[PDB]
Amino acid sequence: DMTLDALNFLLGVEHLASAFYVQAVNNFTADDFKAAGLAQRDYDQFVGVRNNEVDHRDTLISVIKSLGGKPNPPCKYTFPVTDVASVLKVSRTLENADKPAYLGALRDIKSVELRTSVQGALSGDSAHAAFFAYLTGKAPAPGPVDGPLTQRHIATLAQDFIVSCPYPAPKPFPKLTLSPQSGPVGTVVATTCAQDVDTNGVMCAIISGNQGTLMQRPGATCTIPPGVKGILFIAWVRGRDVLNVGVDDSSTVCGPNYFLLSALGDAVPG
Amino acid sequence: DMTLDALNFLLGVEHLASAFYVQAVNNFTADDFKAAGLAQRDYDQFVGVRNNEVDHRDTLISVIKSLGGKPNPPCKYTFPVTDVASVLKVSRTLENADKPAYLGALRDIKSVELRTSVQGALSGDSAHAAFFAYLTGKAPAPGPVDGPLTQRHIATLAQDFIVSCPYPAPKPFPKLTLSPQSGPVGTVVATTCAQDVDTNGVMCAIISGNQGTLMQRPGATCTIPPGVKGILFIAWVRGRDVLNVGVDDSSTVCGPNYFLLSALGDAVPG
Ligand SMILES: [Mg+2]
Ligand SMILES: [Mg+2]
Ligand SMILES: [Zn+2]
Ligand SMILES: [Zn+2]
Repeated sequence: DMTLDALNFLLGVEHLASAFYVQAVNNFTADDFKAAGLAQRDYDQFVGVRNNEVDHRDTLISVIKSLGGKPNPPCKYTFPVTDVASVLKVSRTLENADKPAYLGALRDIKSVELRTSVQGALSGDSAHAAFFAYLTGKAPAPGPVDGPLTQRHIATLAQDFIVSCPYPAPKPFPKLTLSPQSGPVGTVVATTCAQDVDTNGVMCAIISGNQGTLMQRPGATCTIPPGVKGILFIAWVRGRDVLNVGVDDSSTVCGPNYFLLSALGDAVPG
Repeated sequence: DMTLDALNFLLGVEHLASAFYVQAVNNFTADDFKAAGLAQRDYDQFVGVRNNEVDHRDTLISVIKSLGGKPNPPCKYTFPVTDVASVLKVSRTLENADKPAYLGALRDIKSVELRTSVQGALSGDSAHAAFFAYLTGKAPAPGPVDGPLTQRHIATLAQDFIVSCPYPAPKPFPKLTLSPQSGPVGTVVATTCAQDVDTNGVMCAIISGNQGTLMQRPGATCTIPPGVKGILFIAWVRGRDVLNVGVDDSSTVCGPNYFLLSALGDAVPG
């Protein structure tokens, strides 16, 4: 049923993340982290993230089996890892994307006890995201409310890390490149779609956790509007038949991709 | 109904926290934080926490009104604030307690859209907790899964900050003092109840997010068992008629209080 499908979707998310962290711990040591300016405790927490994500994955496998389901296996991955900076970038990207993934999946999970367990893992990924934000100079808590995205939206965020999957996984939309990918309200973002999408009738969809989706004609640019807070997900949608894009992808034509809106807590002088 | 009651309970939690942060920002400046060894970005994030918690409170008020409810007003508070260290201690305490509060309340909230909003705020408080953990030398993500506590358990955690409430709020259990209040597996914790509770038949209840409640006869001491991860909540319960104490307080006789289990990511040399 939809509960099982939601859990298997989260297992796909956690297969990818756990695979990344397991491999990264094997390829990077505390000395590598210290050479990059980090502390022993930061490497230790990184190992803790690995351990926590192995648990998040293994818990989903167990629960799916207990419900009579068939747990998804891992896909084949590719991670753009060179130096410690790139490890932190991939980590931040994965953990930021966890929140909308879990929030979307929780809409479909039917029992109280199951929701409690899954919410309790979301809380953990949220703590991981705050850690990686802080280590990369971004506010660990850039806004009050994280919002959902759909399974296909999450596949779109993850697509550059997936070589192939041995089952029919949620299909991504074309990637939307954002330049720049961070900045304050009023930033004019140049948006480029990986596929030749006709922008006639397209709206920029700025998907926020606190204000929902804000939609505006592109300039192809999208402008960061006032009032939104937290991480933003920017997509192209065709028309406005869908007003709440975070819960309905039926008008999405490119993206979303993440945009790191400036916030109190970002690194600043002094 | 129970949804309204759960939201009003969370509004009590967020009245207390927002009141603390609003007052603390008025009494402490970035220069105070810098004199304590912190950075401008840490003060900025602290202001962001205030802003986020004002939003968490105000959102609950609005939602309760929209459901035809009567939002709880603030209680009268007392916060043990002297220096910056004490600000961070109170902050960490409040944010750590948010997670079980929201997780318990979510068991009672009936609609998909409401749960999405409330889960999205929990995600934010989880990020706040990770920030304050990191600033105080504790792992920002000490375990994989955060677990629930009941409304009365949350009142017990909060009781030292409440002078009075102008409505019948959830009643605390007697405070359980833990010495020490942090340490690794195997730590023997001396536990003292604020009221003269007879320990004949009492069990130590070690309430973990990953393994549930573990119960053992006291020594009055409780020993941290293997296998638990994350923040622990330690209570005295009478008998074992309740096995899952995080969702049923009907056997609780003292506590819980929090215990900061050592974890990868805690401050360590190098
Ligand atoms: Mg994660
Ligand atoms: Mg909070
Ligand atoms: Zn996870
Ligand atoms: Zn809050």
